[PDB]
Amino acid sequence: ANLKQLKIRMKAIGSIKKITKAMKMVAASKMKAETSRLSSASEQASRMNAMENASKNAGEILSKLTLDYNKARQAKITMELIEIISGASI
Amino acid sequence: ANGQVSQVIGAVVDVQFEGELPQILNALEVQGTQHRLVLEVAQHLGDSRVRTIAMDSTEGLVRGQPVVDTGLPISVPVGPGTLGRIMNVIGEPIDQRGPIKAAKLYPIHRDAPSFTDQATSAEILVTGIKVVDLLAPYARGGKIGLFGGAGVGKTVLIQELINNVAKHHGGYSVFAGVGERTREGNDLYHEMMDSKVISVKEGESRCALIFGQMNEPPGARARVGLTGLTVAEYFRDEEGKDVLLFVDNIFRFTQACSEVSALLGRIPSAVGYQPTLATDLGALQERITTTQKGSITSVQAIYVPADDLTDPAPATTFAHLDATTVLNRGLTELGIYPAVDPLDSTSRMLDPITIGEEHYTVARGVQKLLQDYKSLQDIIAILGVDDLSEEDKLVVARARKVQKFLSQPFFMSEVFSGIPGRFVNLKQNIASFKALLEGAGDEYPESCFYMKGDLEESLAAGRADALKS
Amino acid sequence: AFNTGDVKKQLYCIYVAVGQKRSTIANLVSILKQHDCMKFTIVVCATASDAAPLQFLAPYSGCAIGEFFRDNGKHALIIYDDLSKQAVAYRQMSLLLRRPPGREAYPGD
Amino acid sequence: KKLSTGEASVVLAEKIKGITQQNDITEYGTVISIGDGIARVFGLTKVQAGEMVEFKSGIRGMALNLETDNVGVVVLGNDRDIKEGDVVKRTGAIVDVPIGEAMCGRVFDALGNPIDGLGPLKTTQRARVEIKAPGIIPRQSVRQPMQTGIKCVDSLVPIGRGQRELIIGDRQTGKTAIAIDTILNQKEAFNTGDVKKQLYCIYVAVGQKRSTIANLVSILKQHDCMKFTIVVCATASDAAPLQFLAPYSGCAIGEFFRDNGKHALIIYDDLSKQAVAYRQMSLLLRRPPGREAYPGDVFYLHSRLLERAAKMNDSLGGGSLTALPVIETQAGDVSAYIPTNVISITDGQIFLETELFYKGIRPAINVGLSVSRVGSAAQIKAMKKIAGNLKLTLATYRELAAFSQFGSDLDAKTQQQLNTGERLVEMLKQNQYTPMKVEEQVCIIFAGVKGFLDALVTSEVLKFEKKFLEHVRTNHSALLKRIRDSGDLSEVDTNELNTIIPLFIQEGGFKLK
Amino acid sequence: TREEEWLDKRTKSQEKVYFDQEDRKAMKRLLEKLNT
Ligand SMILES: Nc1ncnc2c1ncn2[C@@H]1O[C@H](COP(=O)(O)OP(=O)(O)OP(=O)(O)O)[C@@H](O)[C@H]1O
Ligand SMILES: [Mg+2]
Repeated sequence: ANLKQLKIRMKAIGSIKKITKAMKMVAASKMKAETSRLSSASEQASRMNAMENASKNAGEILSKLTLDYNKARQAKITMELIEIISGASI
Repeated sequence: ANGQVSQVIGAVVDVQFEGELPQILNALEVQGTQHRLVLEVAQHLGDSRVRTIAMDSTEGLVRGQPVVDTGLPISVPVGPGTLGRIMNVIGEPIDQRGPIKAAKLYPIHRDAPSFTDQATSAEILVTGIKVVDLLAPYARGGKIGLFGGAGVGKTVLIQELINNVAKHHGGYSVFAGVGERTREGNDLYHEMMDSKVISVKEGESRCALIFGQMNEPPGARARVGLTGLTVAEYFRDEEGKDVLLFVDNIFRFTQACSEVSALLGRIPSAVGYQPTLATDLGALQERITTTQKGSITSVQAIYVPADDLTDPAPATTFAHLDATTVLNRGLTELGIYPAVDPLDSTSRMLDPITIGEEHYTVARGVQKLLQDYKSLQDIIAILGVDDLSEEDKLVVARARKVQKFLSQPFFMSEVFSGIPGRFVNLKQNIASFKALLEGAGDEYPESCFYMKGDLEESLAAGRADALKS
Repeated sequence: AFNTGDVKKQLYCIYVAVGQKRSTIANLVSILKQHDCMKFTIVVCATASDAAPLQFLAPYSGCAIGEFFRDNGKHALIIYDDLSKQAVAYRQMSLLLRRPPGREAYPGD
Repeated sequence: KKLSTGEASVVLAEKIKGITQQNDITEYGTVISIGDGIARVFGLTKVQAGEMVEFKSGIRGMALNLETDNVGVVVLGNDRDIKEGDVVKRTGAIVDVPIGEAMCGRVFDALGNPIDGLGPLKTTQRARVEIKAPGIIPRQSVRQPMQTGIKCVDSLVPIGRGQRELIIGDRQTGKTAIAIDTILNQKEAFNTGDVKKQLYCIYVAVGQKRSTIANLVSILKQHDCMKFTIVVCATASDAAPLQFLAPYSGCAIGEFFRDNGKHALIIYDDLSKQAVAYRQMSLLLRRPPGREAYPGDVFYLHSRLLERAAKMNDSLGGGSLTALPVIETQAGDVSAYIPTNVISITDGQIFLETELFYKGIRPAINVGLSVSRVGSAAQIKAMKKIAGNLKLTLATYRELAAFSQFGSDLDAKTQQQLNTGERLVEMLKQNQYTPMKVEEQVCIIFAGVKGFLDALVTSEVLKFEKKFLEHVRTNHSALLKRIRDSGDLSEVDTNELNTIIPLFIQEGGFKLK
Repeated sequence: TREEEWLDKRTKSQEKVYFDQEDRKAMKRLLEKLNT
């Protein structure tokens, strides 16, 4: 399915997953500080949990898209090879 | 010499014969070559012509050159004379140690064992490694897939298997290098004769070596695997003992078959492989099994191209694998140097029916305990230790002890590490892990369950530690 | 049903196996013999070592054995261990026949 | 059927006439068809596979397809010269190329003809282009380093003599640059006279324009690194068979040194292009095409070549032939056909990224993917120790780089690791045509792993490198001499180094923080 | 299914807003400075 587009979409999700993972790290640090200081901490806790869930969901989608990219890659090799063989037969 | 070379196309060679023609798969020998050049018959084109694949470089051939029909497929010398000797695909010695002493010469191609002589009720092959015999048992006479990077634990693990199978069992081993880097071959051959796995003195060297170098043309890298397989079949049938067949990554065997098919002009399959992928692979994998006389257990390396498990080659291969042994780099960093991962490694023979209920329960419990610890590690990296309950801390301690326990010293590496190896047996292994899950060792220190053979050894060390203070 | 004799319910069982390991089929028969369920079972084995045409043909041979019971008033249950193996064997024969391959290199038929 | 190319009307007419005159069919041939640089020749029996043949005009050809009724030949030149009906005589000898010492310092064609114009080539003998690689016994373990001069390579991706290391990367990432940098470092031994270290270099150009080759030769003559290097050129204008033979010709020239106990290094540039030339010859011969239209034995083509680079044992002389094949990946995907083959053949690969090249990381070496099988066994005793710690630190830093943009928000002891990794990467950078001796590498890598660089500002790392080397080279010359002779970093030298480095950082004008 | 376009649009929009405000400030400050 136009492996070029799939790879672009795969690259985007990886950046999203990476940025979301980093924010979870930052949220843990900031949540620690507030609990030490102790609603603000609640905001940070929800953010940390939400980023974990988002990075998890992004990872699942990235794995699923990787399967499709490998599937598309095999088909492309097969299709090009068939063209070459059909031309060589005659 | 009633044959002639009609045409030459790279490695492929067509031979014009007179009178009777060589049966397919027979081995033909060219005359007048500087080195022995063998041709494997592939098909009968008609008009008294055959098309064959050369085992060596066809450079310097001439049309009309005489060819001799050996009358049978490639026959390799089998027996204890091959032990400690490097053999070629056509059975020639490449170790410069003189001619091989052979009891008989067996054909590379033969039909797999019948349905009657097949062995039922598959049983474990006790290798001696705690983790393998516990979590990923090796089915006797079954294909095993080894996923391991360059130099993680591979070579030392292979040598340990050979030595342990030689001591506990009466069997030999066979290492077939399918398209291996020649440099690595010298390192392996020299790595042996240093660990004493093979020696020049007769009566020793319980391991044969078949090598098909990358610089060899297709047809050699494709049939070299069958050559090693044949060497092992002799020991199985005649000697009646258990054999261990190591195969350099089977992907290269599959790749070489694909190349000969293309050369022969066969239309390629889905992703460029030959149409006979399943059959070409199934032939070798089926001649490897357990019989009434003995068994051939194969440990073969798996290379996944592009990290695509759904690729035809690894997929058709996994169809045969009974167990998988995954070597992990992280385990090496931690200081544990059996690299095998407990969770990633799997065995199809692991079920409460083939093995006892207690063994299955212990393995599942160990896997669950290790898996829970993995989840908690991701947690503590963010939160910390105090955040954990007391049960979680107990689980961490228990899991670290088990993980450290999974390691054990090997005889082959004792000179290097200075600690002698341990051939842990199956029964004591299961008993030790069951007791550990009960908590018999929670009081002792973690550093005690490291490179220890059996639980008793670790317990004795722990009591000694208590005495020190 | 075979024990009690309730013919109306009893149905014979056919187990075709394409591209299956020989050892797997042997162990399967042993289990079937252990439970004394082999007296009414049939096994048509075309292992991986067997040539592709045999794999391609086994399912049809098994189905014919079943049509016997079907046409004679009896009930038969036929199992086809993976048909994907049969398709691979048929694809092999076709490609070797120089026929044009489709998507995933499978013949049109 | 359809027809047979051997059933030409002229040949058939002779049979119908009944006159059995073949004008010495053996050792003589008549051209039947010519197209795309491939000539089919009827007759010419008794011609060996891979043999040279002479056409009526004078151009040579290679008999690659020995068919029943004809011979498919690839012409080694322009196809316009010879036409149908021409006579072909077999030379009687397989293709061979001259070898010797008198070749070093000369540019050659694929067949050994000097194109530089400096004069006639005077050599003793010639060697066959195609022969079998050494066995398993003649070989010996790779225990000797091949100092490229590149800090990153010599430290993290060591190359031992007799090793096959693959320089793989996308276009314009600095692959040819690494090859030339290696050649320059090897010049100190020839100038000094350390026969043990002398490494003759061989550069094979495949599918490259003659302009860049002239520039390449000028650089070598400028740096004087010529007179011990050999350039084999199969340019884009040269026929495909020449681009296919050049690597084998170069490998034979290197085997001369290897057999005689000398050490030689051979670089194949645009090795992937050689496969393209072979594919052309194969497709025009109507051989069955495989994936990406490459023949089935493309892999073989490369194996039999690369496997000829080996470290011969002390009995044969101890010589060695180190290879450095180059590969150009289109989209940075090594899952292609030719990359996978050459990766499976070679020991390790140096993977070059273009994004890193943009970010200012030159050489743009991705140490994550780059790996060497030989490993520490090649490095000198001094490097192995510090190099291990260096690899670990870079691995942790690449893992942490995902949080680089979040620096102040993250806690301490992690941002510190990030800062340390930056100093190291800046230290690993290097200019073009500036190879470093191994002793100087040890001092710099030592300053980096110990952590002294964390004081300086990243922008000043390179200034410290050059400036500190000048001071050590000037004052502490015995220290470097020991590292060079002994080959190991003794404890005393370690303490001496550990004391002067921070002292230099203070007295140095460069700021710190 | 296009996440890359979403990021690109997000990036462009936020940059434009922030730097449009900066352009306002820069014109005012230089004008104040040019008048004297
Ligand atoms: N260490 C370096 N530092 C700075 N610039 C460099 C460095 N190495 C290479 N460059 C530049 O990067 C470009 C590539 O040089 P080079 O030809 O050696 O690589 P290449 O990949 O082989 O190119 P090509 O694809 O044309 O063969 C050149 O512009 C070079 O000047
Ligand atoms: Mg270049």
